[PDB]
Amino acid sequence: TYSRQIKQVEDDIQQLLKKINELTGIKESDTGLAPPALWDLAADKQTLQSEQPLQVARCTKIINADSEDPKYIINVKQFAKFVVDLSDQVAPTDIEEGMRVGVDRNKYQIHIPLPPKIDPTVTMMQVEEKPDVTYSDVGGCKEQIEKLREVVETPLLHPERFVNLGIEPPKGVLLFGPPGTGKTLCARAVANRTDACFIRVIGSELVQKYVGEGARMVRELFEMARTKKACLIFFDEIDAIGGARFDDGAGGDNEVQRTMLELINQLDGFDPRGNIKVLMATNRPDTLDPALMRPGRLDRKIEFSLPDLEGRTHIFKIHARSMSVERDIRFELLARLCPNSTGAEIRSVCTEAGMFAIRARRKIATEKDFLEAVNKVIKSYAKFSATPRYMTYN
Amino acid sequence: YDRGVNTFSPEGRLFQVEYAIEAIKLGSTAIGIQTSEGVCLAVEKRITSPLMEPSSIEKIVEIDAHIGCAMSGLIADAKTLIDKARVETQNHWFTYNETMTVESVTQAVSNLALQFGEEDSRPFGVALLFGGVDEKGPQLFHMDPSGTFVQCDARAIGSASEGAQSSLQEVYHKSMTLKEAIKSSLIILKQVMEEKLNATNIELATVQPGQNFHMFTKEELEEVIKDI
Amino acid sequence: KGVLMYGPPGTGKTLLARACAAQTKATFLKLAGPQLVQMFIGDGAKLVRDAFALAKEKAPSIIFIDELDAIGTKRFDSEKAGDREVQRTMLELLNQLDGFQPNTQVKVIAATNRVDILDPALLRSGRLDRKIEFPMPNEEARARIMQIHSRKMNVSPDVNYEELARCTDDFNGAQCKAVCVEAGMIALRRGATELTHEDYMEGILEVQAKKKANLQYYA
Amino acid sequence: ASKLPLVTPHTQCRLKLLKLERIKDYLLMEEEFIRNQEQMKPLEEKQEEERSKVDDLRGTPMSVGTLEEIIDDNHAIVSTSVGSEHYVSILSFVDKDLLEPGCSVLLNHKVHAVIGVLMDDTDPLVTVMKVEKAPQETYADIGGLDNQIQEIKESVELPLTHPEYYEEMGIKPPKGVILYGPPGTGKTLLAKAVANQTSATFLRVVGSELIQKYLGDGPKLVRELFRVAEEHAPSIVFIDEIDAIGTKRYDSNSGGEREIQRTMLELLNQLDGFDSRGDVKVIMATNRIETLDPALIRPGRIDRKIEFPLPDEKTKKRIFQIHTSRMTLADDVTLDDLIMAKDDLSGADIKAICTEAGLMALRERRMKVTNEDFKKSKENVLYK
Ligand SMILES: Nc1ncnc2c1ncn2[C@@H]1O[C@H](COP(=O)(O)OP(=O)(O)OP(=O)(O)O)[C@@H](O)[C@H]1O
Ligand SMILES: Nc1ncnc2c1ncn2[C@@H]1O[C@H](COP(=O)(O)OP(=O)(O)OP(=O)(O)O)[C@@H](O)[C@H]1O
Ligand SMILES: Nc1ncnc2c1ncn2[C@@H]1O[C@H](COP(=O)(O)OP(=O)(O)O)[C@@H](O)[C@H]1O
Ligand SMILES: [Mg+2]
Ligand SMILES: [Mg+2]
Ligand SMILES: [Mg+2]
Repeated sequence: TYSRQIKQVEDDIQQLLKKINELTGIKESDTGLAPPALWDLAADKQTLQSEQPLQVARCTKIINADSEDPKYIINVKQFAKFVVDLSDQVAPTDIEEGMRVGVDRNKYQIHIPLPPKIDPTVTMMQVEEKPDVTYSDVGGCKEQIEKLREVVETPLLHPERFVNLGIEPPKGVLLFGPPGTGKTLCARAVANRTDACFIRVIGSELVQKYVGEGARMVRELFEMARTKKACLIFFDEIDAIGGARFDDGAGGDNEVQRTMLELINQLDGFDPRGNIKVLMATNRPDTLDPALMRPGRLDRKIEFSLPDLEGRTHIFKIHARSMSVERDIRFELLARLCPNSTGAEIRSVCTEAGMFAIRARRKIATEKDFLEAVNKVIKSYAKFSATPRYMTYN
Repeated sequence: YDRGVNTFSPEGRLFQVEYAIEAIKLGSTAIGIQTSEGVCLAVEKRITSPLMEPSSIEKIVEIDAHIGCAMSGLIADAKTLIDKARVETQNHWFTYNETMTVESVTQAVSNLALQFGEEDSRPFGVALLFGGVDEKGPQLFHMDPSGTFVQCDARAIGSASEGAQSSLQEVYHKSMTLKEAIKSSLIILKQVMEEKLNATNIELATVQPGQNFHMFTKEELEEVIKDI
Repeated sequence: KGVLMYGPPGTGKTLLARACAAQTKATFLKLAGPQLVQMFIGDGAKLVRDAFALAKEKAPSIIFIDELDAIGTKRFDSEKAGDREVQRTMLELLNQLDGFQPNTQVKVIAATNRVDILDPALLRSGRLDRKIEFPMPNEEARARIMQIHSRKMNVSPDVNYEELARCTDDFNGAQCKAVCVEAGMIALRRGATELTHEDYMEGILEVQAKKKANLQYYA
Repeated sequence: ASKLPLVTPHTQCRLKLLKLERIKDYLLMEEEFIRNQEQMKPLEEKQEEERSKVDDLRGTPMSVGTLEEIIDDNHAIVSTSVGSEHYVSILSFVDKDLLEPGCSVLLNHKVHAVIGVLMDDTDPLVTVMKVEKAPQETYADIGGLDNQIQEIKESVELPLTHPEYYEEMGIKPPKGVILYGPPGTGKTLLAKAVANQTSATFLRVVGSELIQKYLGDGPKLVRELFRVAEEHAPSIVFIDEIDAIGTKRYDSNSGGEREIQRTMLELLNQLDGFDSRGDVKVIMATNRIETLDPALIRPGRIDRKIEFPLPDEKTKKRIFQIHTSRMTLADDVTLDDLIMAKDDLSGADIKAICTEAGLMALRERRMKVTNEDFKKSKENVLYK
């Protein structure tokens, strides 16, 4: 009824928002700064207080000390090296050698110790964040879930049942099978359930251009790993990071093997990782090096194969629990139609079988819609199917 | 990457015969029951087309008037072995003027079952149930693509084999009768089958101590269907 | 001058080094394999002469090397490609180890698993003197090693390490150690306190890590 | 700026009137609320007084820096352009949220303290691999296929335009789409009509140019590529001719196939990684479908497999009609003799014959295209 009367009384106050919010001050869209209404702590005091008494305190690196006296030996980025001193504010206790310290530009004396270098590409592969994958969602391989989970979390959640019994729990475990079987998807439930540092590693990210370059990245990874008390290190697709040593004639695949040898050394030998648990997963395990496959590094050895019948029916009940369907279908018929089949294929059949109901104008799929999925996904894509030379893992 | 056909598993067993264990799982399901009254036997057809003639396919085929068989897995390979069994019975009768016993049939096929190689080629993708009535009354056997065989009382073989065995152990006992055994089988068949049960989806054959091996047809069959 | 241990990697090669580290009260020094590998050139070389110079200072001192194959790869001639920089450091390892101006102050303990990788120039006679292999434990040592690792557990006297080492052929100290821990977990699964023989028997089954496929149709 | 997200009556109602009237009174409250602050606290201008107080803090030689760590109490280690890094402190006008390792910041000339942060001048490659405009005409340009076009809209366009259908179904769209067939069968041509149709940020990359001469530069290029694809929007990543990573070996690659392998491994991660993927679609196309790794082709990585057959002859005449639509055809010709000339001609062949025939007319300055133009034209195009 009041067509313009709602529109302009709308519009003059939608504008009058901005017409006084410019008179507040949010404006002068910047080049990298902050809101003018926020910074006013450093306004009259820290502008000459966090600035004018404050130094630059250029950071350095300690070489070593000497006896009887401080007479410290400093080192900087490019320039020369000095004999330097502490400040009074610090003890000479935590002034150990090979340490970064904040140092004045004039007297060249030590102010505060610093943490060492972390190499932030290693920092990036800390995940910081958990996925949503439930152990309810990897149903069908519950014995593998149990046999893994009894290794992964049970000392971390209960470090007393192993101690008072008097056994040290294992540290290493690989997971392997054909692709799409639930290896990576299974790892996501661990990264879900967990709490500590979950540092993921994909081996092809270690492929470097320089020599020894990934090998130091390994070292740093174990440095910040040894900083944390308990830490879980994830290894995905480790066939890139190493099969074995086979060298003959011109040195082929030399560079990868040395990093693999560093990975051996960081795993076993001379006061090791302690409370750092590892977890590999491959596709084809047959390529892998035997000393890598030595226990003490890769103790638990979990297989992932296809489910028998009931795990498959359970996977039907996993992906199929949340879709509009005919009420009176049965899945055991479909599992009979899927002998050699992964749960990814089961999910793909679920998602295609919905699309059949999406084809004309149906809301819920039927049994024969599922049958329309079966021949296409199973039997029409049967030229590809990707599995059988991975069943033998070649 | 290509191994030989006579290669043992790292587990010890094989690869390809073990693959034939996988291959027979795709076949149509089959149920035979040995009752002291006599052995009943049933199988589905896995009907495909309306334009398909249904009776052209079957899995019941007999060897003798007291011996029939049930097949699964692959099909076209089996009839060779069927011919070998029939030939064997005719040799045994030819030289002994008596019927070869069902077990002695079963070992005779089972010796043939693993003979392939690279002299003189591949194993066989079938699964076999052996019905007969010897002098020891009703007999029912089950053999293997490995050639390993056994006597069973009620064996379910095919795609729904393991699920029907669980539903079968709970209902079978030693003191069954044939009339309840037939309907008892056809209930589980109607469960495990895809299409709606009629007189064309399935077919039966029984062997009795009294009469011969008899094969049912769609005239005496649907009474069990309406009286399931 | 120069001892070398080689064999299967589960034979225990680190274990001797950390044993003797507890034994001698001398300057123990250890090395990683690819530790002498740098992005820039000559830094591993200087890194070598810093180590032998420091061990030159410490006149009672032995040096350990783990995984020599990372650097000790046999040389090759090839155009167009082929690394050199590792073989530089390998050469100062050869000479700076031995040759011009020798010394008798340091002893070299080296560990590897594979021998054919190695340039024979480090396998001459006197750069590496005593080359010893580590065979697999025969049977009695297999009883002895799980007897070693079976120490800190509640063990009921249901154990026969002679039976265990006879039903466990072809194992190493890592695997025989692993049967001990896995039996140490199976009994925690059944909640028992002491140990029985079948706990070991099943731990063997896990250490062997067989593929289950429905085999009951034999014999 | 994001003051009220509610519009739901959408009529002439006293609801939508009272909305604004409420927010009218609130915005007048903000106006006369701030109006008293300068009325009884002039004391400054506050529009440039505190602002040039900040600009009187920060010096004009603003050195450009780069982060490498963060300590929360407004000081950190910051790297110089020379490399000799410091341990300066951070200001209060730095709006401490846009601070990630490796970012460019603003430093003092004197004490090098963290003055401000710097917006990053995009990336040369993002624009290079980023497709700007729609290439060409719509799906009506193609003709003849009419089935898999429904497949492509099904997996791609319909998820975009109608996100109601998957939700009433209880389902998510299929992930990976692949295209394969004989060469010249319109494989790229369909993707052009997709790039016409979509509004999403579109990326296109040949499978040939993945390979590098540096070790790991391929997989690094992959990781930053999927970084670029994820960081933008509902994006469409297209790959053409992915077989070329497996077919041809080049001597620029220092590594052999055992670097190509690692490249395909890192890509294989980026299809099916455990990380939260987001709204990125993957369209692939090649002609040698049998050659590559089937592990990339598993469901979970690719859901839809789309073959392109050779054209049938009644579709051929349609393709002739398309490639002869706007041209001054002299009526001397018969297209049906042109259909059965080759039994297995492609859609590239028809357009090649048509365009080359136009070249023959422009040899003779003509405007219409005669029969002998096609006669010698197919001699030029086919037989050599
Ligand atoms: N047991 C299962 N239940 C439900 N879904 C499964 C299961 N196993 C696999 N999937 C499906 O497979 C897809 C891929 O899983 P995952 O990435 O773990 O495969 P994988 O075994 O790691 O092989 P790859 O390393 O090649 O990915 C997931 O999207 C998931 O939907
Ligand atoms: N069905 C068709 N209708 C109209 N034009 C077509 C058709 N098929 C191919 N063409 C013409 O052929 C040209 C080549 O198309 P496109 O490059 O997409 O085929 P392709 O199979 O991707 O080729 P390639 O195999 O070389 O990648 C297109 O520009 C198009 O005009
Ligand atoms: N008595 C023993 N004999 C052999 N091996 C043992 C013995 N006791 C323990 N071990 C195992 O030997 C391992 C030593 O590691 P090692 O085999 O030296 O690694 P590598 O030889 O690959 O460098 C230890 O992890 C330990 O579990
Ligand atoms: Mg995976
Ligand atoms: Mg060692
Ligand atoms: Mg093309």
